[PDB]
Amino acid sequence: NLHITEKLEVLAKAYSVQGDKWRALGYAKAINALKSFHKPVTSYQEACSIPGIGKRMAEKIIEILESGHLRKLDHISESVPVLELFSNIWGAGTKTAQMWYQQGFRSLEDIRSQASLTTQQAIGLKHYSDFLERMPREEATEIEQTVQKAAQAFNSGLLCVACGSYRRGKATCGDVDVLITHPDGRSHRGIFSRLLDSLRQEGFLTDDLVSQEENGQQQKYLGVCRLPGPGRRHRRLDIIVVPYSEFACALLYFTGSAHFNRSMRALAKTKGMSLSEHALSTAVVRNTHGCKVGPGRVLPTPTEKDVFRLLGLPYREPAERDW
DNA sequence: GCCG
DNA sequence: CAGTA
DNA sequence: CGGCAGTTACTG
Ligand SMILES: Cc1cn([C@H]2C[C@H](O)[C@@H](COP(=O)(O)OP(=O)(O)OP(=O)(O)O)O2)c(=O)[nH]c1=O
Ligand SMILES: [Mg+2]
Ligand code: NA
Ligand code: NA
Ligand code: NA
Repeated sequence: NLHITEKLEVLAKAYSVQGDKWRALGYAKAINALKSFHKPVTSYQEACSIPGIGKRMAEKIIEILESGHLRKLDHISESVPVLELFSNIWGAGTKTAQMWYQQGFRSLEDIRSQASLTTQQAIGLKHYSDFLERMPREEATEIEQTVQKAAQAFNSGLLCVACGSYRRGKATCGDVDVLITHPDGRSHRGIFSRLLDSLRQEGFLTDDLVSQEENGQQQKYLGVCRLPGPGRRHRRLDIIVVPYSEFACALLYFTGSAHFNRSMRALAKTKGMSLSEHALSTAVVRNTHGCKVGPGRVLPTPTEKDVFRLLGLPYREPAERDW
């Protein structure tokens, strides 16, 4: 509900690509609140009443109804669409997009022929369209299975779980998030080397984006893969290997959504605790600015439910975390 | 941008 | 580190 | 005034 959002969503992306992350966050929250309410908004007071919507935002919602158009939109820089185009290249963010624009680049052809690309950005440009597409969850299953098969091939005890949007039950997935760990709490160490080389053997992996294979403590692998046969597109792969003791927090984190994690972490903070993909801690010592000064104590969290419990929150199935 |  | 994830 | 997730994990 509420298509007075699609117009704010435009301003949100504009601010975001331009690097004004906080203002963009504000819009994201407001847009989210509107899309989450039960009835069409038709009153200034009805807008301010909504948490996440202030005078400024409501003031704009008023015009969206009293005018049917937002004057602010007719003043967005012409650079925005190009910044969005550029920042949609994997490995390039607002800073790079703005730099390229300042240098006169206006299209991907300009980037391809004149820009100095990092290894990651070159891969992103090579798969520009594929990286903007989502795959049916069915294909995500095959990819997760492909990774699990290669993993359990050298250690049948390894536990592999597809997380992210997949575990949240979404019909399509941006990429495939696979969490790998081992019940014995030690057999997870230094497996990337073997797993990745195995996946490379069968020609499954096509490009590596983030993979510190010289570090025996590598925690993640971000890359590209493709299943065999016709009609197959290059798909993004995200693999993390975590120690069993961090299984719950890691599973919770990797399942998301990102907004859900942020909300949960923000809550933990208001309660003198801290939550991360590594652990839930209590008695955390923070400064006047909120930065974690003291480590506090790690709380035992053998399951996701324990995390919710310790935070005094009712448990939520992955599908109920799709924020 | 919103909010404490 | 800044940038991007 | 000043936080808005994580003292998150790589890259160069
Ligand atoms: C991007 C991002 C992800 N995460 C966590 C929660 C996400 O579910 C998980 C994996 O990230 P993503 O794969 O980016 O998210 P997603 O799988 O939910 O959505 P998509 O289908 O587009 O891939 O990592 C964060 O905590 N913060 C972030 O900023
Ligand atoms: Mg994903
Ligand atoms: Na990008
Ligand atoms: Na590498
Ligand atoms: Na991912």
